[PDB]
Amino acid sequence: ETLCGGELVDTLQFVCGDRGFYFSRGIVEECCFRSCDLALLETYCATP
Amino acid sequence: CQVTNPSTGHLFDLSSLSGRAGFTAAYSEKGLVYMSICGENENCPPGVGACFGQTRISVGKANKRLRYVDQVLQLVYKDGSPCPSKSGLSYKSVISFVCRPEAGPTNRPMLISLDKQTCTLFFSWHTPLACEQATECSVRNGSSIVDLSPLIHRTGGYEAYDESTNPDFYINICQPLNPMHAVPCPAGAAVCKVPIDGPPIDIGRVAGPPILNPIANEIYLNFESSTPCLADNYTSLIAFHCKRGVSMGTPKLLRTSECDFVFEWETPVVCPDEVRMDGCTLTDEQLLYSFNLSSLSTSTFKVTRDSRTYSVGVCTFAVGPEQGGCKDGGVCLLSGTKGASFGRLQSMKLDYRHQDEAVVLSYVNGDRCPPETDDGVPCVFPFIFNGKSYEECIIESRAKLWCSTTADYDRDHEWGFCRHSNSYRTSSIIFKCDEDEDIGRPQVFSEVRGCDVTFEWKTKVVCPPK
Ligand SMILES: *[C@@H]1O[C@H](CO)[C@@H](O[C@@H]2O[C@H](CO)[C@@H](O[C@@H]3O[C@H](CO)[C@@H](O)[C@H](O)[C@@H]3O)[C@H](O)[C@H]2NC(C)=O)[C@H](O)[C@H]1NC(C)=O
Ligand SMILES: *[C@@H]1O[C@H](CO)[C@@H](O)[C@H](O)[C@H]1NC(C)=O
Ligand SMILES: *[C@@H]1O[C@H](CO)[C@@H](O)[C@H](O)[C@H]1NC(C)=O
Repeated sequence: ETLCGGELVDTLQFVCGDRGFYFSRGIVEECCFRSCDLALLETYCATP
Repeated sequence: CQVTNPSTGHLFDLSSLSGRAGFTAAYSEKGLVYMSICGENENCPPGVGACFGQTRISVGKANKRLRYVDQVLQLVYKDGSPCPSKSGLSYKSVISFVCRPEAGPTNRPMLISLDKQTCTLFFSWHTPLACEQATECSVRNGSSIVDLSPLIHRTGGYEAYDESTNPDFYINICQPLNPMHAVPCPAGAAVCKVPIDGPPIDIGRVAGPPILNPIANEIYLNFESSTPCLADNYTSLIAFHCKRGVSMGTPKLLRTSECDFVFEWETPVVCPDEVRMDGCTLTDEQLLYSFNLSSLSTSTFKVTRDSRTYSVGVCTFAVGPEQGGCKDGGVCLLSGTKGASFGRLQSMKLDYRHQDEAVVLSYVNGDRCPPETDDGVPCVFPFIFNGKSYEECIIESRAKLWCSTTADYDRDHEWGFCRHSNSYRTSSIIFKCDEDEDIGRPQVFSEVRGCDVTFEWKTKVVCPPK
């Protein structure tokens, strides 16, 4: 169950929001090349 | 699209929101949740009631499944697009409808919080459409009726003291708790417990109107539960005292009984209307004689500075029975449409300044002081937005409650997040001597944040040692 393209980008700001997010392996490798959870997604949210 | 309370048989109609065009819930900074109620949204794919931004990522299919859950009307959008987490798991949204008798702009679907694991979106919508009973908030102490209506938090809630910023409890003492950000206190809850490890738990839901103690004249207010204790239903009780002063008080915790919760609130609203000692006069033993301010108690005055048209009445209500915008208010900041009190006439105090040889009159406990942004720049009311004028912090296309810092947002796009003050408006009049001013006129001396206004009144009355 892959999470690629703009469908990864829209999900990033849904979790991170005003905190912001990065892309640094990388997040595209962890969630698009494979499958991740939303916890392995909020690890890429920029520090509040 | 219709739910009934099994106990009362009260009909709930939410069909006034069944627009297929729907409404836009706000997340992040420019995030858009195109959503609808009872029907499918138009921006989202067919069948989908709510979705995401550039891509049409569903967070649940549209249905009529409406539930009554402890004063709340829940709507469940199930079977959306698959979510990351694990195999088989899809997105879902629980859109709740909480009772709110006070109509206004904040009557929109907000995103309170989200659970990552279960892929469930918590939604809260506060409308008078979801209200069964009235706003029972007043009790009778003899012939005079005591009300708790000013103490209603209408933007969020009261943060509780760290008994033994990181909070512990959230409290709302008549209407259900208002939806905050990132803190998922179950919609409809009155008292909320937030532990360090674990989600918020419902330790309070509004039961009935306040009860009265016959002996030492205390007022109590009960808040039951919908979730069980660790020895059986939870419960929370709030006790009230009479503490006269500038502060309106805040619900503090005193006893943590294993299945109960005791909150002690010291507030001047749980005090009777005390009739003044010597009518409308001043007496200090330093001079020993009295100043008769009853000569000024004749009528209304209109002191104005920078568009702000105040109304001052020494020993008399600011605005009379005609306009009557600011009830109890001794000073009232007029707008012609709203009005805001700067101190209840009943709370009047007279003191003698020995430095300037002046007489100080002060009212207290008016309206809630104006909100500011987190940076420190005060908000500006009223402001235009898309073609509408606004009176308080709103929530359009933004997560937390925001205001404008200009007269117009559409024109200047200047804004910040609101942080509300837990203090109420005060007003004072420093009477200064002048011999030729038989019946003088007060003037604005100092306006501080709109949270305090001091007037300088020059009269003949506050003089004679001749
Ligand atoms: C402090 O000042 C006030 C106001 O001057 C004193 O009360 C006032 O006493 C006078 C007595 O001359 C009242 O005037 C009377 O009014 C009636 C109409 O109701 C009229 O028929 C009489 O001819 C007379 O003029 C006045 O109404 C009253 N104040 C008000 C406005 O109600 C007060 O006595 C003084 N404080 C002390 C030392 O007690
Ligand atoms: C109720 O009224 C009496 C009047 O004697 C007063 O003493 C008491 O403080 C009042 N109780 C409260 C706090 O409501
Ligand atoms: C608490 O008890 C009442 C009946 O007294 C019940 O209706 C309610 O569901 C209970 N709360 C829980 C544990 O769900």
